[PDB]
Amino acid sequence: MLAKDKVALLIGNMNYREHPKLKAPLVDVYELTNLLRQLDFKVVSLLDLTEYEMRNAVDEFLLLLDKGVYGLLYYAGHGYENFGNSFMVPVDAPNPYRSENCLCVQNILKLMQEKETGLNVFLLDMCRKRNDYDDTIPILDALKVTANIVFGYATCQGAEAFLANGIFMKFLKDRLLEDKKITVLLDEVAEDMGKCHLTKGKQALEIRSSLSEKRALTDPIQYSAESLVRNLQWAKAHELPESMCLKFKCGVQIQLGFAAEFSNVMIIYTKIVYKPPEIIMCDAYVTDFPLDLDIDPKDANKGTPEETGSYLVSKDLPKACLYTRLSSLQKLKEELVFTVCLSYQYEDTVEDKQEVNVGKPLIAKLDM
Amino acid sequence: MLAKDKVALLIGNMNYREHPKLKAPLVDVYELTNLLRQLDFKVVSLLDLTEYEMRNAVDEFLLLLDKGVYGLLYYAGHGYENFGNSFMVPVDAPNPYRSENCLCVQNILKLMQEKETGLNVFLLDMCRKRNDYDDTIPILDALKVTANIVFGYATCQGAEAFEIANGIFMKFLKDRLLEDKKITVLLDEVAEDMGKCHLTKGKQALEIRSSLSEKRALTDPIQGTEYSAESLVRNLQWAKAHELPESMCLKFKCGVQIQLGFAAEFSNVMIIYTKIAYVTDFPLDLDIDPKDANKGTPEETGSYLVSKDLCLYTRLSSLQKLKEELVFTVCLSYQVEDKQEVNVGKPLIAKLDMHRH
Ligand SMILES: FC(F)(F)c1nccc(N[C@H]2CC[C@@H](Nc3ccnc(C(F)(F)F)n3)CC2)n1
Repeated sequence: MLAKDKVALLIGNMNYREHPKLKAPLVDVYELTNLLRQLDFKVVSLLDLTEYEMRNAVDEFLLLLDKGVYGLLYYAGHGYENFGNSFMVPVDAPNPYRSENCLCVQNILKLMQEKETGLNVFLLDMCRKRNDYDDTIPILDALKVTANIVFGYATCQGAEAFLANGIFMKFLKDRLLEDKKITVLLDEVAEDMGKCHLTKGKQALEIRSSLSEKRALTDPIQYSAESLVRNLQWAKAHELPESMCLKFKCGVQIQLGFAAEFSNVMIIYTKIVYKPPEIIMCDAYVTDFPLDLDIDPKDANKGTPEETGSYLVSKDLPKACLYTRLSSLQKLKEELVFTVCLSYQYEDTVEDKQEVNVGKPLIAKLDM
Repeated sequence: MLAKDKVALLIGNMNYREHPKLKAPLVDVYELTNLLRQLDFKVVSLLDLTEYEMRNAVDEFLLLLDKGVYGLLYYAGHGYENFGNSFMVPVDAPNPYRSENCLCVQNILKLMQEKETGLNVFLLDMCRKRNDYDDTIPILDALKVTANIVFGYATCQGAEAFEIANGIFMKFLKDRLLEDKKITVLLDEVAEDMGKCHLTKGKQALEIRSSLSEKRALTDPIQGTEYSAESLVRNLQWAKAHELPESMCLKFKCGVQIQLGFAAEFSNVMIIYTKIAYVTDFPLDLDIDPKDANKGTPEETGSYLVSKDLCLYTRLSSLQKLKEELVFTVCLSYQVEDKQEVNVGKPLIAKLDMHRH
């Protein structure tokens, strides 16, 4: 079979303000992004989205899916299942949450079908228990027999989905690259989960499929004018700032470098590249970040990138630096302008600062 | 993989009292029964059941299940799907009907999991639209994670499972059911067959819902004899399920000799045939309309069976309502009128006394 394009939206919610925090979405969204990139998928990987951001990511994602396009949606975070319907809980959801606060996966499904997609895959890596607080039970004028929808739930209905992978991604990542029909592939991952001593009687993956064709994530991509609008927009979506050298008044030169962690998460690192022998104590640190980004000023300027909450370990980046993680690039509405500070001793410590403008990095370039 | 046993309950509802009548269940239940028998399944195939009869049949099927047993439910008839749950509408359901009139499939599955079954297959050949008269919101008891459940729906959710001869689902299922493939994989190839065929592509699509985590197939061999006070009950109940009356010869005072024969069509359906003479005075619970009895051909009784497979033929299709022994009269008119009463016990599913539940 042929695919017009292969596009994926991966959402990983961990830092909830009113609900317990999660760990697995960080490793699983990162690892799934890499495997999907290997399968020639254009992937958008988003961490910690509010209801507003989640709705805008799903809506803009639909305004990319076209006739014959293979679309994949992966969600990892707090979730619930009420009367057949699945809901994904945003990080800003109140306590308790109701369906108006969350996104119904069945609503996403029907809107994808109105784009005539060639394959719709939904991987829901979440708990499927009932939400006692949901007064409404939505009845959709459900279905359109497109015979191309595959759902892979991490667990069964009324059960739980338990720097390490979650149970679903642990088994899924070992086979995702195989050249088999996605239903056959998901069924083999279920057999793998079954063989695991840990899952027996607790977690089992459930597959709901109406796929009537041999369609796989390994299908080659077949070009249209409308495809070039999403191809150009996707090229602009992951541009990273170039590493810049900053020369200070005292002779100290600093390298300021950038790494992509997710489509909305960036690592900023500072390194002292030249130090005049006359200077003994020398520290460089970043401050004055846009308030939109809501960066914790203490989870900045860490000796290792793990301390910032990053997936990337010390040996994954240029080494012997100071790391700062900006995990909310979707909230940036202006240009990324901040201050680089230099403190140095030769009795009084000496300070000097330089302002740096690095434009709108990664998903911020997509003016939303 | 190995199975303790392979047990199937097939229900085909067509003669609805207050709803449109159906046609396909007769041919589809008959042919699915024969396929599952080739795979060594103990099959109980029943047609036209009331709410009371379907609950009784489900309790009789559940007594045939034990730990590691492959259980299969196939239903063809009127059905509906509300709030994630599938309901099977019995032939005596009123118009309109509610959940308390029907049998919920998930309730049956929950009972099968209490039996520690090794495989649970549900092949639901019915429409999946909402019943707008059922205001009932499921409780519901969150099912155990047994990782051995396979649903095979004839259509997608909110769509109709219209019929055209076999029904669409059984037509595609018949070509594949005998293969040594994992049931989820086998069902998935059937879905591809329906999508490949020109006159079904776009109009009807199979839906497969599955949590099976082991390579279990309807072709798996059955393990050796289990020696317990539970296997002795289960087998001595199955040995009485399909007993057919022995062919008898009746001699009359005028010298005439008539052969009385019997044939099984379903677990609750038996044809009676007389060769040189008409049969009458059947038990009232059987509801045998004399206008349908004593036909020159079995096709005139409404039987699946034709002249070639087997005189005067009488179709007894409600054997599950037989609460006492089957006593009837063989009348003989000649040129004047003589009669002889015949007792043939409780044939087929009648010997199981399902009314016990
Ligand atoms: F969530 C949020 F950050 F708040 C947010 N706010 C506003 C929009 C928005 N859009 C999301 C992320 C960007 C995506 N843009 C493209 C473009 C081309 N091809 C692809 C694909 F990779 F999917 F094929 N994606 C579309 C979905 N997200």
